[PDB]
Amino acid sequence: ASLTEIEHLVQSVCKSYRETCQLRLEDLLRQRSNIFSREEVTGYQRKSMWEMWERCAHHLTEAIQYVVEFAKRLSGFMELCQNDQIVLLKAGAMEVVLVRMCRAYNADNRTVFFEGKYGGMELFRALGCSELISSIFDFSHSLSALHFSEDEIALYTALVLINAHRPGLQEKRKVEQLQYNLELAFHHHLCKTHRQSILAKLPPKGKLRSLCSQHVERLQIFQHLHPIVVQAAFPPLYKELFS
Amino acid sequence: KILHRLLQ
Ligand SMILES: CC1(C)CCC[C@](C)([C@H]2CC[C@]3(C)[C@@H]2[C@H](O)C[C@@H]2[C@@]4(C)CC[C@H](O)C(C)(C)[C@@H]4CC[C@]23C)O1
Repeated sequence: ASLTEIEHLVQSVCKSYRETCQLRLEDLLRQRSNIFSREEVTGYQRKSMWEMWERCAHHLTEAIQYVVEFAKRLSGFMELCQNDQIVLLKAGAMEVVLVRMCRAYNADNRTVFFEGKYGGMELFRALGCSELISSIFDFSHSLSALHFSEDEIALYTALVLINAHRPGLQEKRKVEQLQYNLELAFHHHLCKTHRQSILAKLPPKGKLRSLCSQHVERLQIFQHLHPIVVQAAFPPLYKELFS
Repeated sequence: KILHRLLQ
């Protein structure tokens, strides 16, 4: 890649991101006053743990579907062997969803858009993983403080996925090249827009991985205590990526 | 696999 070509990569990635979001950011912002009542929050909190897990896994699976669509749009992805496509998605799809979550998060009142209204972390109390949920909301709060542009969150999420260090890659040097192109595009864009200061403020590496690990650990406990629920009422895509 | 299917 040359200068015009680096800038074309920036543009391609941004368009891929915008085209594969669940909801438009303007529609999320316009709904910020629409907040779950105390009664509605209590309804969620009182739901059985298995049912709330099932419901949340359904929404998580839908979000993952959009991340797969995003991945399919990135240069080089569709040309990797299926092993490597799946390696990258297993290692990174949940990470991408956790980064995308900041679009739905309102830092002013620490709420997220879930099932048509905004609610706080206490909405999810029935899941029995409150430490994890708290850590996820704090991660969104950290990302909100960065005030990502569309370009910046598009490129940063591409880099979450296109990571040549993932164990199990059969074409590691190809993924290295893809990752480098993306890094150079990202850093070029930050240089041009006087936004290089965000690089020092991005979450440490390890942070996303730790949230993703916590999920898998919690899922292990759930699935052990409720194996028929998982078999019968969790989505196949979820089970393929996490169980 | 669902994931294989979604990939094409
Ligand atoms: C596996 C299960 C059940 C138990 C273990 C913990 C998680 C992974 C929680 C943690 C974060 C969690 C509450 C997630 C839900 O599944 C799905 C949502 C969700 C994707 C649901 C739809 C929303 O519109 C939005 C804002 C995009 C959130 C962000 C937060 C997220 C990821 O859940």
